[PDB]
Amino acid sequence: PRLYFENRSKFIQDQKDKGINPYPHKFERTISIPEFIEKYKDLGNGEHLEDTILNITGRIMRVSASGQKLRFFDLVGDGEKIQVLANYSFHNHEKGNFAECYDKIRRGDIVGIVGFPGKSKKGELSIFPKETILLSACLHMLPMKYGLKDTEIRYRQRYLDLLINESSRHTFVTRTKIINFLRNFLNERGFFEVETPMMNLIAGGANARPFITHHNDLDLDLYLRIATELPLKMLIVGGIDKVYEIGKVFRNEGIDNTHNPEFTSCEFYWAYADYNDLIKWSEDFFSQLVYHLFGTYKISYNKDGPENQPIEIDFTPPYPKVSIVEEIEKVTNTILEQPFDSNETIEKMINIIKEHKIELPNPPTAAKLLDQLASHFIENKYNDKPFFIVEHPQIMSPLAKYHRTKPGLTERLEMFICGKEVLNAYTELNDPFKQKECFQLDSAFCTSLEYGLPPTGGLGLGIDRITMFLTNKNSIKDVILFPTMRP
Amino acid sequence: PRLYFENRSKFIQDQKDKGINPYPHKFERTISIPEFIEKYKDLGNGEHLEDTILNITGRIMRVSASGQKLRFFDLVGDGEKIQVLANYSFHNHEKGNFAECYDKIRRGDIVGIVGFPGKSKKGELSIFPKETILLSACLHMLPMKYGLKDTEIRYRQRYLDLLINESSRHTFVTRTKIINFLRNFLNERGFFEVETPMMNLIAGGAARPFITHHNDLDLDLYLRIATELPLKMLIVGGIDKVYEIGKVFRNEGIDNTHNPEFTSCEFYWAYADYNDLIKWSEDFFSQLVYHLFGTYKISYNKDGPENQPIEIDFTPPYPKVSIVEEIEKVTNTILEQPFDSNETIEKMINIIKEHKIELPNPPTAAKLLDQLASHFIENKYNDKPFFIVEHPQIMSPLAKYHRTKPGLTERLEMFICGKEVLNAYTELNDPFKQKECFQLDSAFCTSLEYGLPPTGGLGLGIDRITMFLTNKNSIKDVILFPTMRP
Ligand SMILES: NCCCC[C@H](N)C(=O)NS(=O)(=O)OC[C@H]1O[C@@H](n2cnc3c(N)ncnc32)[C@H](O)[C@@H]1O
Ligand SMILES: NCCCC[C@H](N)C(=O)NS(=O)(=O)OC[C@H]1O[C@@H](n2cnc3c(N)ncnc32)[C@H](O)[C@@H]1O
Repeated sequence: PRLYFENRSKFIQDQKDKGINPYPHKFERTISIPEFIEKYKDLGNGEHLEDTILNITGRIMRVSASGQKLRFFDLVGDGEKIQVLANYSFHNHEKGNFAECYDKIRRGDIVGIVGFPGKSKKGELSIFPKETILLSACLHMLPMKYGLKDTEIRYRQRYLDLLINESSRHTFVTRTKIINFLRNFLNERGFFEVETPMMNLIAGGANARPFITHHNDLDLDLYLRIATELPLKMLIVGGIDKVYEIGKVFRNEGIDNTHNPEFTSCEFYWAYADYNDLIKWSEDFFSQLVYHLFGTYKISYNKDGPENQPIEIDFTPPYPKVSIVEEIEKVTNTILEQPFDSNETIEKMINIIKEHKIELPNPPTAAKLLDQLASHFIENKYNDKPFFIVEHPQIMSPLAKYHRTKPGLTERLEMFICGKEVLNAYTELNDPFKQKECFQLDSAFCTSLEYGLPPTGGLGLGIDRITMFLTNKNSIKDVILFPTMRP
Repeated sequence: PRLYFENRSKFIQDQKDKGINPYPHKFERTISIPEFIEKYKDLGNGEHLEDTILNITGRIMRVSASGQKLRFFDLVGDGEKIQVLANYSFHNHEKGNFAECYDKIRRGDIVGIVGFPGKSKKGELSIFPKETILLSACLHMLPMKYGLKDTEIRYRQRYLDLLINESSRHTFVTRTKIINFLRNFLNERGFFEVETPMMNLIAGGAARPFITHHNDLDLDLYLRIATELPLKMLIVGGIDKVYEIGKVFRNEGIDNTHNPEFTSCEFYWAYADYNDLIKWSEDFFSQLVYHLFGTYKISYNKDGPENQPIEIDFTPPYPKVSIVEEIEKVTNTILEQPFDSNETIEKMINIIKEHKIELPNPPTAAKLLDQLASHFIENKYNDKPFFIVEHPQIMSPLAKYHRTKPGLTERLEMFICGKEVLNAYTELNDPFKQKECFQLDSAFCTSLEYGLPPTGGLGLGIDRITMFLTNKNSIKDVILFPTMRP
């Protein structure tokens, strides 16, 4: 109970009162636990290297019952494990009673050890101490091997999740491996990474309620970025022809499984590229990244929870392209004539929505009805492959350049994986006269457009959702180390 | 005037009325201007390769036609330039009048060229067009180099600065190279990059905060002032070498080593102490400078490019100066502990008054000690970087107590020309000794109660390091879009 904490705390003072330092300043270890496993895993059973003295550190995770002369522990570090085998005959009795010194050790204690490497008779690789020193004590009782499935402890105290549940470490290692692979993928193709402001006087290139915060001395209100699209395109104007940013953005809406207040986005802008360049980019990149992580283009994913049978997602390129308006017009068996915000085709969409018992949009704007219609009739089209929804109407894509053969449409693409969007890209609108809100946009961006934005293609990736799919998670809370929670 | 803009706009609409697209969608180029220069730079003077046909794009930066059949242009991309030599005799009259088509071009227009490589008789590397298309017009007059030394246009329209001042490009390339070098340097050493949250409930981990309201939780959050706390929690969780490079926020005054957001890199290194962190700083700064410059000694105009430069040598080791001992030596006073006693407080206020230092208005001991070091120590060395070390425990509430000198901590701070670029220490890991767990929050404190190994942490100021390494004396010159008033 809380008695355990009280008792370990008082134990700590007792050691201080005997002039022992239960938190020493520095311990020079010679080798990591992984390095140890690598160098000594091929020893023979019962074999010892009793003249090779090592200093090693780790956390005690298992304490097995005292024999008269032998003590056994599990020691872990960097997500790996060796055994401690403390034998009375090898103990340097000059530095204290064997029994009392190893009786102090508790599960969760961090120790440093002076000893030699060797194996059990049974063959277990272990370090044989001569001396072990407490280095930092764990004052509470740690959960047991499978005792930590309570989500709240894993998110409000992720150090425990990282210590107990083997998988979580792999999940965040895989997250970093993905961001590394993305950085080096853009870097090898001549792209140039930059940092643009988190605070501005306007929210950027999407639609979302912002976070407001007050700069005091300047007595102004600033808004957290909802995207990076605008300053990065300005940098394209400045002749940084391949540019990207990997960092946080903020959107002040509701938490769910695919949506967190702050999330990690990566945007890139690519001068003289277009829609088709970006299609191939996405095919290239997801296929290579999956193959880089798994040795295959096929992975398995628990779309409907770990309680249910998973599905196979195949990242083999090319992926399918589905035209949003045409495909809605084909599934619904109706025809939507432009303008899409006609009174008549707005009412046609609203009748599709009422007839299929689909919820209707808070304001029934054409863009929001088309969005809802795609959400119900397309976005779960393919669940065994990523696919692209393409050629969105101009009324849904205020910064996408107009389609070069299909009037009213844009050269835009979104990629979906199990029906959740991971990717948003288009041929960038670069005619300042056609960006008709220059008469969530600001004059600095629009003015920059008048200096000549070359024909460019831009892409934005949801890093969190991609990580979810590649680490078999159903909630964004499992790929963010410190998800934000209600108290 | 603005008349130039109005006329360029009319020109655009007139091309559109004549069925010409002045913003085509896609131009498929064969080669970049850098690749062009690298590939044809050793052609002979006056030589041509008119049977190898290239597509290339760029920004037209010079438009000095001369002759009614020869037109000369400057073309830049990716920071490099070639000449465009448009000769009537190579023009494809089938795609439009030569003169008519080339009269349209203006300084700033982005264009695509179909042509062949060669050198002029003078030897100027050039693309020779058969066809030139407008891809995106520059509707404004571009300023020339002289025109852009106004600080405000460089900060308010950095695309201009990046187009006109080739200094600027180099600066920002250098900042990215610095961050690359740092990421690679940590990764090679076993370090694990993570992201920890930008908004927290606690004000921060190390100044006033930015407040903001989270709507879906009816809550107020604070932008992080440092990454120290969650990263130490990752050490508790067994990520024994961890780091983060991102923005932190400080709601304070704008001065040219101080911006509301700036880029920090903090790492935590389990089983390392103060000494490991000194050695790390020496290795990193020496190797980084050598990586960028092929030497350890750099020039830097501390007072601007108008005054004389000074030399900084980064060859290791750097000097270590112990703060209180040094203040005591210069002031010829003895500040004995506790440093917040009335007695020593008035010694320090007497020194401030006697030397006419401004007094820190909440005159705490920590503030005073800080003001004293800033006045007597912090610009001791300006020819070499140096460390101020062993700060009093009262200035360092998360630094582990000095293992031999009572009342001090195992902390270090590195200064270059008297501005601090990193702050590091042996970490305080005894929960009982962090005497607020009864700036900090309960989450961090409890996590200390689960066992923080002996650890050493370090924080770097990325912007300031870049300032010194790109010869700037203002932070706004190393930040692409510094915040200004409208
Ligand atoms: N120039 C073309 C588009 C540029 C990027 C543009 N700013 C944009 O599309 N942003 S976006 O639609 O928000 O897409 C960002 C991606 O990030 C992900 N995303 C978006 N909102 C969230 C939220 N709320 N949580 C998590 N992930 C999110 C998802 O993958 C999106 O496709
Ligand atoms: N456990 C060790 C401490 C970790 C780092 C500690 N959190 C810290 O010192 N944070 S910091 O004070 O913000 O310092 C980080 C560095 O950032 C730089 N810095 C600090 N404030 C600013 C401001 N405002 N602008 C620019 N650069 C700044 C300076 O180089 C500092 O040494």
